[PDB]
Amino acid sequence: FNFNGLTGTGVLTESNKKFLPFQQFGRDIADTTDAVRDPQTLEILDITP
Amino acid sequence: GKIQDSLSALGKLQDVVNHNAQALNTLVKQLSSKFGAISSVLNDI
Ligand SMILES: *[C@@H]1O[C@H](CO)[C@@H](O[C@@H]2O[C@H](CO)[C@@H](O)[C@H](O)[C@H]2NC(C)=O)[C@H](O)[C@H]1NC(C)=O
Repeated sequence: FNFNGLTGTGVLTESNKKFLPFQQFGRDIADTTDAVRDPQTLEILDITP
Repeated sequence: GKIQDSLSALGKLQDVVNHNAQALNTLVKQLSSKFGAISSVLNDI
């Protein structure tokens, strides 16, 4: 996958996190991307190796 | 019977758990370091 610049690999699943209109991708503890928001739908999806 | 009252101590057992948890939390955090490089995500680079 690539989400507007974020290059990675993993399984995409429906999330239950809430980024506020100013949030684009909440990384987890240990500073690794864990969720993204589509670049033309605004759906929040969890990512996991 | 008084032994339970003194319990309800085990700091030597919690320290073993803490020392390993701290080494695993540090080992993961050391991946977000540039070491004088361009970035830290083997993908960006
Ligand atoms: C960018 O343009 C595309 C055009 O395809 C937009 O996609 C459509 O958006 C409307 C509004 O929700 C939907 O009803 C359509 O079904 C979408 N098209 C398809 C093929 O799914 C998209 O929303 C636009 N993005 C932005 C941010 O404006």
